[PDB]
Amino acid sequence: TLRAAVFDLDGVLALPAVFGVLGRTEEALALPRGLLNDAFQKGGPEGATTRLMKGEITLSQWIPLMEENCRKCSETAKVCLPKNFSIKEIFDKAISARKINRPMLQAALMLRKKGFTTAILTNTWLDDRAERDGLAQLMCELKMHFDFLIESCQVGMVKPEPQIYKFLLDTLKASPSEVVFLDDIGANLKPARDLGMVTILVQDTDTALKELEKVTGIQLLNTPAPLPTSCNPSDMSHGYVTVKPRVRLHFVELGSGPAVCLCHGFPESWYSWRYQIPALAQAGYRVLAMDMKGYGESSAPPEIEEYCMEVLCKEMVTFLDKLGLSQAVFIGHDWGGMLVWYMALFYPERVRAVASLNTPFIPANPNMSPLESIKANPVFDYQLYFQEPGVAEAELEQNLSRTFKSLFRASDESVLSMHKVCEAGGLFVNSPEEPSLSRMVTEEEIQFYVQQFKKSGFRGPLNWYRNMERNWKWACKSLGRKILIPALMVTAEKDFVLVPQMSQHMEDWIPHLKRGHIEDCGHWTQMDKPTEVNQILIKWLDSDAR
Amino acid sequence: TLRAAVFDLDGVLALPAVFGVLGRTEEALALPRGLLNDAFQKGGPEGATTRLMKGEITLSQWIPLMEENCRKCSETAKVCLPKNFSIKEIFDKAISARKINRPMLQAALMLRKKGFTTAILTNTWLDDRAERDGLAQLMCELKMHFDFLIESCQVGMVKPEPQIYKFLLDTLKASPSEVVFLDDIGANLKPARDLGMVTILVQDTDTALKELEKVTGIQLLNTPAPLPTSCNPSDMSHGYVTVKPRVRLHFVELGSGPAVCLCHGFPESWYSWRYQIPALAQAGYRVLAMDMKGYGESSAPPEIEEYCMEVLCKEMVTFLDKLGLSQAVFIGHDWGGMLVWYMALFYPERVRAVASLNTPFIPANPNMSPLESIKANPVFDYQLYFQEPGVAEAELEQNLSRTFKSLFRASDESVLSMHKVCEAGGLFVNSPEEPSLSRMVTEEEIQFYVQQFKKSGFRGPLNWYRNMERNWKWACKSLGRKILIPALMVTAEKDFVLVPQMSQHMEDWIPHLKRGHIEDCGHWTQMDKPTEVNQILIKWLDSDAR
Ligand SMILES: CSc1ccc(O[C@]2(C)CCN(CC3CC3)C2)cc1
Ligand SMILES: CSc1ccc(O[C@]2(C)CCN(CC3CC3)C2)cc1
Repeated sequence: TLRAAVFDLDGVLALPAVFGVLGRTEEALALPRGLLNDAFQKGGPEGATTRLMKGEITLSQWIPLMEENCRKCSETAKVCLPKNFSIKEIFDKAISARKINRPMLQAALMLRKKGFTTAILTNTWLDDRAERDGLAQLMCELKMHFDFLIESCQVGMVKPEPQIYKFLLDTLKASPSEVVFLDDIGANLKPARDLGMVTILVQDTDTALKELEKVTGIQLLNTPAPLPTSCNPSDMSHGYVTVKPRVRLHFVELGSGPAVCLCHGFPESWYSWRYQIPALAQAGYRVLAMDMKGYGESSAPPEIEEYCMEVLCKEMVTFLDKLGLSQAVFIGHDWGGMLVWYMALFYPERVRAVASLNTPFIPANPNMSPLESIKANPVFDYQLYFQEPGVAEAELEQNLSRTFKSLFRASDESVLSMHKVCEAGGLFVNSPEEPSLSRMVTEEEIQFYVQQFKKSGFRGPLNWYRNMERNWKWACKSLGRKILIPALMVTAEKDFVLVPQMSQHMEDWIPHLKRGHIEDCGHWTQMDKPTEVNQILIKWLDSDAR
Repeated sequence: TLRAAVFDLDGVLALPAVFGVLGRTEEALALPRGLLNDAFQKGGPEGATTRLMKGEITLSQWIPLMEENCRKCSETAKVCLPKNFSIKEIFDKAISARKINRPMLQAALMLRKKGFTTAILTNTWLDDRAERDGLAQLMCELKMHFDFLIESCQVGMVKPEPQIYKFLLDTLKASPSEVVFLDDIGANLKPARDLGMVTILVQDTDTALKELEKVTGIQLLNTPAPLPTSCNPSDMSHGYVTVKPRVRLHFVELGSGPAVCLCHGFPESWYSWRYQIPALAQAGYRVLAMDMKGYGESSAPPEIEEYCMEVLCKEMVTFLDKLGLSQAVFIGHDWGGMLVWYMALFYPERVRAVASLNTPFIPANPNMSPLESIKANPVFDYQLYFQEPGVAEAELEQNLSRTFKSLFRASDESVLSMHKVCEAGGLFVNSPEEPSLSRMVTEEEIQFYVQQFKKSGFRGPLNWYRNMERNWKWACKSLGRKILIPALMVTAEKDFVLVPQMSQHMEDWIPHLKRGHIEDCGHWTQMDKPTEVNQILIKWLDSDAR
């Protein structure tokens, strides 16, 4: 009975096999067959390559040794090496060409999700090349998805030596019969076979995966498209900045590159961006996912005025000041999307680019009070219910698990009408006490939101709605302005509150506005359609925001 | 009696005055005198420039209006504008050319250090240009040094309108007679004068500063070179990463750009880098100043083995993994300098560049036990005193303020002989109970170290020394390697423990090694010689580490 899966790196988790370049180089250079693959394994156990693979020497110390082996092999072969020959040039190109074998990673991910312990066992080197980062980046990406990464150059042992297999079994805490071992080199497979492990010789990925599903009894081939990588809260870097004596802002941070500041809506969390964080960091950005003022680990002062847009925007600028950031790209959803348009209008020098999910940019109407504006739309009637301090807090704080389960649902799973909350006298009046679990969330994900809202409740979050007159007067100062910095509006077909048609006039105030649209997508855009949100954001970031 | 100083931005805190470019452009283009300076102020109060300065319109909306004013002014002047004329091109260049007026900032810094409230009052705009970052960067740098920044485009008021001066006085909470106001425009000075404020018309900086010292009674001109900007712990972004179930690492983070990971020595803190953090961020780097394992807000497990170099280095790699960083440049001092060389030797793919202050790279001697090695040097005898668990902890924890005051001293202030700690039987035996305060530190800075060490004490920090045999065996694995990644060795003349001559053989293992040397510098390099450390590090970072 299997409970562990071990994968090789070269030719298994990463393709084309870096090793395959010696044969391709021989053919491209019309050199005798096997000359380069031979100079590579010269001396076997006490040869240069073994010492490299055991960590005795670095890759840059190995290059001159490989060239000496190429000369010696060529002499015996009675052939001359070409004039402009470079082992460095050949290896630099092979390494940079090698990419993650996506379906092999998907299978390893599926096995782990099913309770398998997974590991990478690889014969690798200590890379000190000026171009070492490309490889570091590949390793960092791959490794996060596995329980263990065992590298020959770190353990001082090499495949096929038996000691490395005994080491592998010890780190897995598994008997050989509980382990599938996948390798593209038959000689490196054999000691795992001799010990009694299930082994798979990997040539083409499809056959290898066919052998893997037959052996595990788990479907790995022709499987549905998996969800993007999520965040385990305890594995994230958590950041804290005091913006003023009583106010601190918490954020989760991942990656390197241009700063991307993610701003959630109501009643949410930094965790609402869980599917975006790993993807945006992988795309070459420094992600800062906020707990907005009033939420999670950020400060939640009780006063209404602490939540007017002007104060919220000023603190976000202070946040950038204290972290030492001259700019960030601001991406918001819902109330976060509203803050994001106002960041662009009032602080354009600090906003690299601006993007909103669902929330359109609507200017202030100088000839109509915000109350008179809510008069027009039946959609926004629940916002009047949010006005009286204490009322909505009580209903939303009454049962947290009920609150989040009732709210966080896909377009076809709705248990809340947000209509005549005025007639009804509550958000959950003719709503179930034990709502079913939406297909968008796990019970675990609901309990995270439940745990976050236990600290401060709903006062701070609901106060974002209690600044109508203040926000209107402040917004009226920007009536002569235009948003001329790079901007993205992402509409959601099935958001029945923030409908796509509400964004129809945006081009009048944002002429160069770029757009995205998600079909069959409800209000909770990030978790409803994560794959498409990621595709839209990454494409726009790489084109419009450095 | 003065207690507040107010400075203008253009022509006062930043030079050359962006305004001065209209006259320079006129002369360079042989256009009628004042034509451009005239089109700039066309319409006065309801003209385009006032609306821009009040925040009614953005800089990009203003450019076309300025061009229209240039045409109208040219028509009246009976002159034709040149063929390739561009207001954008002219203003882009003027803004990028304008730099901080360093001696004016120094004077504002000195006044604030003396208890003055300082402010910037400026007529500025909402910059939405594709090149807005250069200006954002200048504002972010300047603003941090002042109590208030008042911008016309944010307050919707403009100099010379009287309302802005009343607003200034209200934000300062000062009566006009308590305020010096410095401006380069006479018309903008007058309302402050009418109200009774001390005013200074600024033409050349020297005369302006002469007027300022006469008026404040504080020397601001010909003053000594000030210390680099330090860190106020409560104004920093604090980060936390769990590297394993029982271990979390704390760090302070500032800036954007390539990641620079700062690693302190014994018995120190992230705060030991206080003079480096603002300078390195200002230089275009993302600074991550660690609390090393066993220190400050980082975890301090009790076990000795938790502090062997192998485990310490593995956790630093995990730290990079969890933050999503493929690399960082590693800069270490003392024990941090030792970790930094080993990071380069074992994880070169993760180390962008490596730099050490004081600590040389010394390879393991395979023919000598670490005890036998301490036998040779009388210098390292105190390390034998550190071996027995509980002994040094008691003496160092006995009186914290005494511990740090006795240790943290310049080369000429030494109260500790670290000799015959074996003969003496303690680190502080013939040492004063109330050591004087070293010129390197304030009482406040000592109390920060005192407060940090109250959490975990000296067990974790002293455990870094209790892994001699383990570190030696691990280091012996790297005996065939060379450090071939960019490296910097910074020696300190007066460090009597980590002497410069101890670094003499480094080139044998690091051939491309770069060097720096600080004269009249003791062991506490960062606070002993901050200005020079910063100059050496920034120069090396800009040349060798992206
Ligand atoms: C007058 S412009 C405006 C419109 C809506 C608004 O509030 C929201 C952004 C809309 C939906 N609501 C969140 C509910 C959980 C769905 C917050 C705030 C301002
Ligand atoms: C065998 S190579 C070696 C040498 C020294 C060493 O320890 C230090 C880095 C030297 C000074 N000591 C800090 C004292 C407060 C001054 C730590 C560790 C290893």
